[PDB]
Amino acid sequence: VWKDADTTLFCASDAKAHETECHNVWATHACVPTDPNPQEIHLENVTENFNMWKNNMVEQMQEDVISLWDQCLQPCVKLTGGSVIKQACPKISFDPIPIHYCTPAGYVILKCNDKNFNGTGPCKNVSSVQCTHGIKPVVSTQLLLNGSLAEEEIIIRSENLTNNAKTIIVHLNKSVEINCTRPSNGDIRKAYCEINGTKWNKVLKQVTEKLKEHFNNKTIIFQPPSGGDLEITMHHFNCRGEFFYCNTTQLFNNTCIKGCNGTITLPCKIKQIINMWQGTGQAMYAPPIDGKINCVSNITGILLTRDGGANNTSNETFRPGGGNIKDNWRSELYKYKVVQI
Amino acid sequence: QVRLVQSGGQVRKPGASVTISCEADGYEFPDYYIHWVRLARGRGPEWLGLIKVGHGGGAMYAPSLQGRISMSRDIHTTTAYMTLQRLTHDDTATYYCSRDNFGTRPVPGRGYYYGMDVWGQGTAIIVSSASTKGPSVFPLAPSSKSTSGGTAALGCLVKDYFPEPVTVSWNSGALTSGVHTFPAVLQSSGLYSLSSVVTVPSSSLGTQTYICNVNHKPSNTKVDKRVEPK
Amino acid sequence: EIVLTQSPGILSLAPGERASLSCRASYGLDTSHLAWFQHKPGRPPRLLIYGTSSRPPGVPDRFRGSGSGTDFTLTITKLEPEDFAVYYCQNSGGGTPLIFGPGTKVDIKRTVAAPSVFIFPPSDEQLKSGTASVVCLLNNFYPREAKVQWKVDNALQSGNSQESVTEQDSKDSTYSLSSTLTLSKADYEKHKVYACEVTHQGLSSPVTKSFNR
Ligand SMILES: *[C@@H]1O[C@H](CO)[C@@H](O[C@@H]2O[C@H](CO)[C@@H](O[C@@H]3O[C@H](CO[C@H]4O[C@H](CO)[C@@H](O)[C@H](O[C@H]5O[C@H](CO)[C@@H](O)[C@H](O)[C@@H]5O)[C@@H]4O)[C@@H](O)[C@H](O[C@H]4O[C@H](CO)[C@@H](O)[C@H](O)[C@@H]4O[C@H]4O[C@H](CO)[C@@H](O)[C@H](O)[C@@H]4O)[C@@H]3O)[C@H](O)[C@H]2NC(C)=O)[C@H](O)[C@H]1NC(C)=O
Ligand SMILES: *[C@@H]1O[C@H](CO)[C@@H](O[C@@H]2O[C@H](CO)[C@@H](O[C@@H]3O[C@H](CO[C@H]4O[C@H](CO)[C@@H](O)[C@H](O)[C@@H]4O)[C@@H](O)[C@H](O[C@H]4O[C@H](CO)[C@@H](O)[C@H](O)[C@@H]4O)[C@@H]3O)[C@H](O)[C@H]2NC(C)=O)[C@H](O)[C@H]1NC(C)=O
Ligand SMILES: *[C@@H]1O[C@H](CO)[C@@H](O[C@@H]2O[C@H](CO)[C@@H](O)[C@H](O)[C@H]2NC(C)=O)[C@H](O)[C@H]1NC(C)=O
Ligand SMILES: *[C@@H]1O[C@H](CO)[C@@H](O)[C@H](O)[C@H]1NC(C)=O
Ligand SMILES: *[C@@H]1O[C@H](CO)[C@@H](O)[C@H](O)[C@H]1NC(C)=O
Ligand SMILES: *[C@@H]1O[C@H](CO)[C@@H](O)[C@H](O)[C@H]1NC(C)=O
Ligand SMILES: *[C@@H]1O[C@H](CO)[C@@H](O)[C@H](O)[C@H]1NC(C)=O
Ligand SMILES: *[C@@H]1O[C@H](CO)[C@@H](O)[C@H](O)[C@H]1NC(C)=O
Ligand SMILES: *[C@@H]1O[C@H](CO)[C@@H](O)[C@H](O)[C@H]1NC(C)=O
Repeated sequence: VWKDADTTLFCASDAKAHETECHNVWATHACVPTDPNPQEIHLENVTENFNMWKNNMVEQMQEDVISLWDQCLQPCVKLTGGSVIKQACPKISFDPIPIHYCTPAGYVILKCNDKNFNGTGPCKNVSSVQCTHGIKPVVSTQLLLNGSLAEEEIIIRSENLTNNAKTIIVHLNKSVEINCTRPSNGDIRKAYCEINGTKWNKVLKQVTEKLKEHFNNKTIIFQPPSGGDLEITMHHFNCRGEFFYCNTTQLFNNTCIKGCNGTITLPCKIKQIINMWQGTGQAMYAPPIDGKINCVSNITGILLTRDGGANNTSNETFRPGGGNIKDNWRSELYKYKVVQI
Repeated sequence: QVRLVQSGGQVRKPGASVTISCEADGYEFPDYYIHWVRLARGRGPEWLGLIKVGHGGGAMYAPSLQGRISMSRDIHTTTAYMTLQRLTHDDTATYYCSRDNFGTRPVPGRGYYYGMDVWGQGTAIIVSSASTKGPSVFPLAPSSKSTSGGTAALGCLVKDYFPEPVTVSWNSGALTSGVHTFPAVLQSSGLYSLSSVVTVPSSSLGTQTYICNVNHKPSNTKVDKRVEPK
Repeated sequence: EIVLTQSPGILSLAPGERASLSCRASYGLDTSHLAWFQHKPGRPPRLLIYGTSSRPPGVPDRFRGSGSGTDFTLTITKLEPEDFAVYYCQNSGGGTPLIFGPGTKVDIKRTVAAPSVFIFPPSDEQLKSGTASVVCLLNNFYPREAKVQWKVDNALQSGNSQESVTEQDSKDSTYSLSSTLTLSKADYEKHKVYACEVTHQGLSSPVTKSFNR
C-alpha cells in the first residue's frame, strides 16, 4: 500500500500570535496550528525498516532551525569567510517551543513504537501518524537537553559502533536536572551549573554498564574532549538568549564509578563571541543582560565519541561530542520515517 | 572554480616542526571536512588526519602520528592548518590537503558520499641536516665493460647536492635520443644524488664529444662534464 | 581496523584492453567507505570512484567500480594512453585511519626485452675525495621486475646500494634501472673483483658484468 519516499514536510505548533518570544514569532508565519484531533492507527503485523542516521526528516528540521536562528539571533558582527557584516543585535526572548513535523497529502509518517528500538533495523510495532510529537529545537552540545526519555532501558544509538568516526547518542530513561545560573550583581560572565551528583553518577554508571554490553564487557573509560572549538570542548547551550560554555570534566569522573554524593558544580562562562553552530563562522553578541539568568533543563541524552584502536586493548575510551546539531534532531526523529501512499 | 591553495615548500632540520596552510576558494568552506595526506618518494599515500571544519573544528589524527601532528581550521579566513613536530627523515614527502563531504550532507545526485574530490597543489617538506650544496659531477666512462654490439653506454654521476632539483642535459640539448636521467635518491648523508646515462653508437666514441650539462639553481652551480672512454 | 590489499602489484595491458584491479578488505567495510584514486607523478591523487561504484563529475565513463563489501574491483573498459598510472583504493569513511591500499601500477604491455647491462668503475676524481661509487646500468628492459645483486670479491652486498628506475618510456615501453654501490676509498682499494649480477625474465641465466680494480 505504501513505500518509502522523501518529500517536503510542513510544521505545526501552538505558537500564540501576540507572543514576543522568537520561536513563537517564527512559528506563527512558518507553521500552521496544531491538529486538535491527532489520529494514530496501529498497523497489525507490519514490520518496517528504519534508519535514524539516513533520515531526510532530520535534514529538513535542520534547515528550519537555521532559518529560525537567522531571523531571531542576529549578531552585532558576523564573520563568515571574508565577509564582515556589522549589524544591530537586540536582546530577545528565546525559549524553544515544540515543533510538530507533519506530512503532506499522499504521504504519511510511520512511527516506531518498539520500546527497545535503537534507531536502525526492523521495528515490530509500527503505527501511522500525520504529525510527529512536539520537538523543541534545543541547540546544545555534549548533553542533550529537554528531549524525550527512553521508555525502558538506556538506548545506545549509532550508525555503526565498530566505526569510531560515527557519533554515539546515549538516550537516558531517567532525566537528571541541570540548574544553571548567572548570579545577579566582579565577572558578569561567570556562571555555574548544578547537578545532583548522586542522581548523575547513578545514571552515568548505568550508561557504562550499557556500553559494556556493546563492547564485550571491556573497561569503559571517559575522557574530556581532545580538541576543537569551545562550543564542543564544553557543554555549550543558550539560556535567555545568552550563550553558555560549561566545563564538564566533573560530569565524567571515572573515579565516581567515595566523595561523589555531593552537588556537582560546573564552572561556566557566558561568551559574546561564539562560533555559530551552523558552521558558518564567528558571531559577536552584546554583553549579558542584567539580573539573574537561570535555566533549569532536563538532561535526557549524552553525545559521545569513541577512540579507535582498542582491538587487542581491554578497554574503551569515550569523549563528549559533538558539534553536529543534526544529531540533536535525530535524538527525537529516530522513530519516524516518511512513506508515500 | 573549486580550488585549494597550500603554502610553499619548506626545508626543516630534524627535530624541528613545520606548519602548512590550506586556503579554500570557489566553494562553501563550511560544507566540507578537510583531510591531510602525504606522499613520500616510492611510497603510497599516507592519510594523516581530517578536520571536521563544519562541526566544531575537531580533528582526528592517524595513530602513528598522535602526539606529533596537530590540525585546526578558521572559517572566517577559509584556511585549514597542519603542524607536524619532531620531524624525522621519514617525514620528507609532499603534503596535500583535500576537501570531503565525509557523509555529513546528502548532496544532490550523490547522497551521503565519502571522497576527497578536490586537492591542494601540494607542499614539499624536506627534512634534512644539510645546507645548500652544489653537486660534484663524476664521469661514467664507456669502455669494454660498457659496450655491447655496436652500442655504448656513458653518463654522469651527479652526487652530493642539496636540495632538489638538478637539471641534466647532454651537448647543450642537442643530444636527447637515448638519454635516461634517473630520479634522485636522498642519500643517508642528507644530500641528493642521481645519474644520467645515454646510449650511443660504439663507432662514435672516437669522433663525437659527449658533455653532460648539470645545472643546480639552488646553489647557482653549473657544471659541464666531458665524458671520455676509459 | 581495516587492512587493504591490492593485486596485482603491476598490471600490464595494451592501450585499448580492459583493466580489472582487485582491492581486498580484511574486515570488510560499508560500500560507501571504499574509494578509488588515480595517481600520476607530480600531480595530486585524483578521485575516480567513490562509494564503491559512483563517479564524481568529470571522470570518464570507462572507469567503473564494483564491490561486495570485502572484495572490490576497479574496471577500465578501454585503456586510454593517459590511463597508465598507479591506482590506490582507500578506506574513505570506515576508519580511522583512512588507510590507502598498497597500489597497483598499470603499465604498457610489451614483448619481453632483456636489459643491456653495463658496469661503471669509479672515477679517479671521485676516488681522490674519499668515496667510491660503482654504478650498474640496466638499459631498456621489460617487464619491470629486475633483480640486481652486487658482489665484491664474490661477497654479496646488501645494504650499501640504491636503485633508481626511470618511468616507462612512452615509445618502446621499456624501463631503465641504475644501481649504485657506494664504498669508502679504503674498502674499495682492499678488494679486486666487482660484479653486477642481473636477474630478469628476458635472460635465461643471470648476467654478470664485472671488472677488477
Ligand atoms: C533504565 O535503564 C537501565 C538499563 O540501562 C535499567 O537497569 C536495568 O534494568 C534491567 C531490567 O529492566 C536489568 O536487566 C535484567 O537483568 C537481569 C539479570 O541482571 C543480574 O545480573 C546483572 C549483571 O549481570 C546485575 O547487574 C543485576 O543486578 C543489579 O540489578 C538488579 C535489578 O535489575 C538489582 O536487584 C541488583 O541489586 C543490582 O542492582 C542482576 O543481578 C536479567 O535476568 C533480566 O532478564 C530477564 O528479564 C527480562 C525482562 O526484564 C527478560 O526479557 C529476559 O528474558 C529475562 O527473563 C528470564 O528470566 C526470567 C526470570 O528471571 C524468566 O521469567 C524468563 O522466562 C527468562 O528466563 C534483565 O536482563 C538490567 O540489569 C539493569 N541494568 C542496570 C545497569 O541497572 C533501569 O532499570 C532503567 N530505569 C528506569 C527507571 O527505567
Ligand atoms: C528546558 O525547558 C524548560 C521548561 O520549558 C525551560 O525552563 C524555562 O526557562 C525559561 C527561561 O529560559 C523560563 O522563562 C522565564 O519565564 C519567567 C516567568 O514569566 C512568566 O510569569 C511572569 C510572572 O511570574 C509573567 O509576568 C510573564 O508574562 C510570564 O507569564 C520570565 O520572568 C523570564 O523572563 C525574564 O527574563 C527575560 C529575558 O531573560 C525578560 O525578557 C523578561 O521580561 C523577564 O525579565 C523567562 O521568560 C521558563 O519559565 C522556564 N519554564 C518553566 C516551565 O519554568 C528551560 O529553559 C529549557 N532549557 C533550554 C536549554 O532551553
Ligand atoms: C540495533 O538493533 C538491530 C536489531 O534490531 C541490530 O541489527 C543487527 O545487526 C547485526 C550486525 O551487527 C546483524 O547480524 C543482525 O541480523 C541485526 N539484527 C536484526 C536485523 O534483527 C543493530 O546492530 C543494532 N544497532 C545498535 C547500534 O545497537
Ligand atoms: C504498540 O504501540 C502502541 C502505541 O505506542 C502502544 O500503545 C502499545 O502498547 C504497543 N504494543 C506493543 C505490543 O508493543
Ligand atoms: C523532565 O523529565 C520529567 C520526567 O523525568 C518530565 O516529567 C518533565 O516534564 C521533564 N521536563 C521538561 C522541561 O522536559
Ligand atoms: C536553581 O539554583 C538556584 C540557586 O543557585 C535556586 O535558588 C533554585 O531554586 C534552583 N532551582 C531548582 C529548580 O532547583
Ligand atoms: C576543565 O576543567 C578541568 C579542571 O576541572 C581542567 O583541567 C580542564 O583544563 C578544563 N577544560 C577546559 C577546556 O578548560
Ligand atoms: C573525581 O571525584 C573524586 C572524588 O570522588 C575527586 O576527588 C576528584 O577531584 C574528581 N575529579 C574530577 C576531575 O572531578
Ligand atoms: C561498521 O564498520 C566496520 C569497519 O569500520 C565494517 O567492517 C562493518 O561492516 C560496518 N558495519 C555496518 C553495518 O556498516
